[PDB]
Amino acid sequence: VMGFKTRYGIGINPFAESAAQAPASRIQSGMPSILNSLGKNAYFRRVYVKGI
Amino acid sequence: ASARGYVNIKTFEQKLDGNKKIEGKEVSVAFPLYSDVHKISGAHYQTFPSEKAAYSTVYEENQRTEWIAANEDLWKVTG
Amino acid sequence: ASARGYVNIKTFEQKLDGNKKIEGKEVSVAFPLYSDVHKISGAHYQTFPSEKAAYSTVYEENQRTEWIAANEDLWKVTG
Amino acid sequence: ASARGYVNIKTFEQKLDGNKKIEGKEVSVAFPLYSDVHKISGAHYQTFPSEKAAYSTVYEENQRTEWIAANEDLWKVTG
Amino acid sequence: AEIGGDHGYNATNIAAGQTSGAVTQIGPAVMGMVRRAIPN
Amino acid sequence: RQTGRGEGNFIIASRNVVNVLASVDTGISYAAQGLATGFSTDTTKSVFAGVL
Repeated sequence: VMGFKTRYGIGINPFAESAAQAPASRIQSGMPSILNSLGKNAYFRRVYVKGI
Repeated sequence: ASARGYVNIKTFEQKLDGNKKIEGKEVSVAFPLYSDVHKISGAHYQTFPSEKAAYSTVYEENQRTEWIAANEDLWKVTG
Repeated sequence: ASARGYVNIKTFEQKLDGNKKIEGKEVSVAFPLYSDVHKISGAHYQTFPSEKAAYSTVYEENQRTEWIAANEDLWKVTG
Repeated sequence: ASARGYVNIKTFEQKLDGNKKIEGKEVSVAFPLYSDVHKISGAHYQTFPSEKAAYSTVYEENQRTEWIAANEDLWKVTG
Repeated sequence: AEIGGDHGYNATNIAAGQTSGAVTQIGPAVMGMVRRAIPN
Repeated sequence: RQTGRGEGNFIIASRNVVNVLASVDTGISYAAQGLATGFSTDTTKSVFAGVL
């Protein structure tokens, strides 16, 4: 037998949502989900294209 | 219980005008709730930490806005 | 809720003796409670973390000893 | 008694198929008898020595073949 | 009144660095580890 | 026995106890006592009386 194992973790820039004046709960998870990153990260803007 | 303790807040009754007063109030706020949001400053109050709520009115962590409204209400002036 | 998430534990039915068994059980234990006491080893089981209890039987922080007894009960052999 | 001690054998009941099981059994075998014959290998069992038979069923040395048959029987599958 | 606040005198709150006031803490440093002694 | 680390190394005691300790021969010897000399029995000069 054989195989591989790995561990990493990812996360949110603390100011990424940009709209908030302040975060809730004072200590929050930085792991992306529905409530903290979806459609909200100020560092990235996605535009669809058509007609090409 | 919050199991993180409580913040015990007492508001001391004060006179604003003839027949206008801000009543005293006693509330306990789950530690993480108080920590999350509060507008108590300049209010004529006193506060201490405890392992269990010191007061009959308690805002458990799962309140957020019931608490915010309750904290804004510390400024309400009545008869 | 536990306000810190849960450890979700599932056991599988075990054929221990003639017409005797350890029934599979599904429990959810407040994370810090699980952390304090967990005898689940050698239980023919499976676990995972969650935000909300994944199961109908949940042991919250204030249960302490109901949980310890419930944990021990995971190996009870019945009819 | 065997006057040389006994080997105590516990066979753990196991399920084989729909309505098929090998029944659990507890036997004590005179040390020299056990030493002469033991078909207890791969049997789902555990053993220990003792100064006196640990179980109600004992195979004294002067039985010889009762025990040999008793060993084949530790594999018998019943309803 | 930038009140830093305090901990809840609750072991979890301390460990997590959570304050009742303005500033969140890194955590309670370390004071080392005590290992149980081996008998002779 | 209970700490698993070691035997008592210090004593905190009232003035009367120290006055007794300071006035007894603490080594292995015949019954003996006299004026206190072994430890300071004073609290004005210090709070450290001496080593028993």
